[PDB]
Amino acid sequence: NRWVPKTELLDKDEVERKMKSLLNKLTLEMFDAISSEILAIANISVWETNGETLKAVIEQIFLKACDEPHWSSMYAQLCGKVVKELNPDITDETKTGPKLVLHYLVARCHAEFDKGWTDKLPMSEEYYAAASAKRRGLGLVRFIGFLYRLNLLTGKMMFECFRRLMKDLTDSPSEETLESVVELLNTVGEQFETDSEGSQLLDSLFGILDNIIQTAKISSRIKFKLIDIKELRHDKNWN
Amino acid sequence: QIQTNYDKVVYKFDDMELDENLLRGVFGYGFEEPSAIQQRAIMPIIEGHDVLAQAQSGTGKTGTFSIAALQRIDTSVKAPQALMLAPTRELALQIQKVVMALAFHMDIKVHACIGLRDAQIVVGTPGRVFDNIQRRRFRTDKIKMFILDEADEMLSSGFKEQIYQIFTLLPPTTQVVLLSATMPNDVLEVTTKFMRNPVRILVKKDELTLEGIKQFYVNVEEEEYKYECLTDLYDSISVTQAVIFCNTRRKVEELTTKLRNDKFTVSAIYSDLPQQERDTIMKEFRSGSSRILISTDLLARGIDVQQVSLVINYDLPANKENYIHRIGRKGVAINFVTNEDVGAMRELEKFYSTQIEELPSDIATL
Ligand SMILES: Nc1ncnc2c1ncn2[C@@H]1O[C@H](COP(=O)(O)O)[C@@H](O)[C@H]1O
Repeated sequence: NRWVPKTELLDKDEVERKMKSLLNKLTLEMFDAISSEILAIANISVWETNGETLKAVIEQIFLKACDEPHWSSMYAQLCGKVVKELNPDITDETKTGPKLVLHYLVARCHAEFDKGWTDKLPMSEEYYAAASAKRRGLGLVRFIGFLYRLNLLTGKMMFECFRRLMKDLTDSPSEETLESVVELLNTVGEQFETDSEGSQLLDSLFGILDNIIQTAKISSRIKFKLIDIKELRHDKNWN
Repeated sequence: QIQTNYDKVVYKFDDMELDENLLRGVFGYGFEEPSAIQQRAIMPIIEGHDVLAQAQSGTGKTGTFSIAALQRIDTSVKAPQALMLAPTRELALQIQKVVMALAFHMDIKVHACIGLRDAQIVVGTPGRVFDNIQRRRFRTDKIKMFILDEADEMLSSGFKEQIYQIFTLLPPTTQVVLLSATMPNDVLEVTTKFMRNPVRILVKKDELTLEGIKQFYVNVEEEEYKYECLTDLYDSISVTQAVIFCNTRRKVEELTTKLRNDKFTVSAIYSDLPQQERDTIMKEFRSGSSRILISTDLLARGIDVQQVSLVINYDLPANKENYIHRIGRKGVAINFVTNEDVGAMRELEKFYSTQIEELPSDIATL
């Protein structure tokens, strides 16, 4: 078993390969060129009935975004490009143009979200698979935060997100999770303030964090991060 | 080569009784956990001891003495309380950038010497700093700490007398910290004469291993086929960033522009570049601007194998010795071998007594 080298339609494989190649090449410099090519692959769906190739492209952007958090926001832009510039003639038997892709984004966070993950972790056997489970889950919450910020997602998915994080925040939170919450609140906290409910959810959340600061035993570094969003939201008012 | 005589390691910055304003500085700069030297030498310096550190560059030297010094500063006293010395203005400008960055949340002025009677930390080169003391341009009576970075380079750039002078112009109880990659007779002379019972710390660079990384090969058979295999590699597996090594500068550059035509974002380094130019290329790549770095071998030595998952030996190392320097520590090494490269790849096979299985169709997973 050895790896072997070597008006248009593409089978699953041909669409996963071109997409790997296009997602690996995505940089700030080469963005317009490469988000244009990823959109021609998405656009193939004019010649389809159930939007299968475009569903497939969204799903791959999420898989990429979730494993390459450092670029979550650039991938989040790629999506905004697909929503904005998708061919409107496109139809899916199961909403067209932008409103179609928008619904695709949501449906795919729900899918990836529902899989779930655990905060507390046990180099070991299935232990690698579960560090990647958390890493990828947290990479997703992060990616949600960048989609929400471009208004490519509604608050309902941001509630479900904070809802999940708050759950782990009350059961002895790991430092990666706390890291995740801060970064999310820094990205999306102001905007979320007003969304239906939403200021009231932050109220609960910041009360869990005040507790964590005033009781839990955490690195100074993280304790400094928590004290800083707390002052940013409460005293400085995000300004 | 000097021997250690201090047995106290502190692993976390939290355990170093630093001032909050300074702790915020260190974290908000990128440091999270102290490197080797920093674990061992921050605390002795803070506690008042003369510290003699033999450490290579890129070990966290500047951060060791910058943190110790800030902690020791008295914000009440608005005068030079520490002097940092370096061989070059480039190097003293670096040290200043760092000292300032760690100091963001404290009220401490840092002046560079290449309006300094009110700086609390002073940084410069030995000549300019001598001239300025002599011209009574900066108050030295509050100086409590004298840090000589890269003492070997300072002595080897004709700074012996300036330094000897400086030693004698500072308060006779000034604490001395001397850092040097090498400890030749000349530098030990400064040590025996100007230091008192120093804490001696030796940090030896960690030996590279192959155990960490999984290595593979791809028989491209012929040279004309190498490129086509690289592009298909990028259809097959998911990459964050990669390093690619070629033997010559010519191929580095030819490969670089071939990849840009295929819309890759790539960085190239080779020997003839200014050390400053390479430094920028590497820094900008390690920060995510480009996603591929192509490099020759002559500088597989100064290179920093960060969390880069994937390393591709597009050319096979003409010198057996540099295969460790290209792919040494977890990650992945993939070598391109042609028909003539096979006997060469048997050399590597047995030189490291290492195993390099052929690239499996199942990798997108691994
Ligand atoms: N505690 C630390 N954590 C991570 N990186 C560090 C730390 N201290 C120093 N460095 C890095 O080490 C490099 C060279 O350090 P130096 O040995 O001070 O010249 C710099 O690029 C720093 O970013």
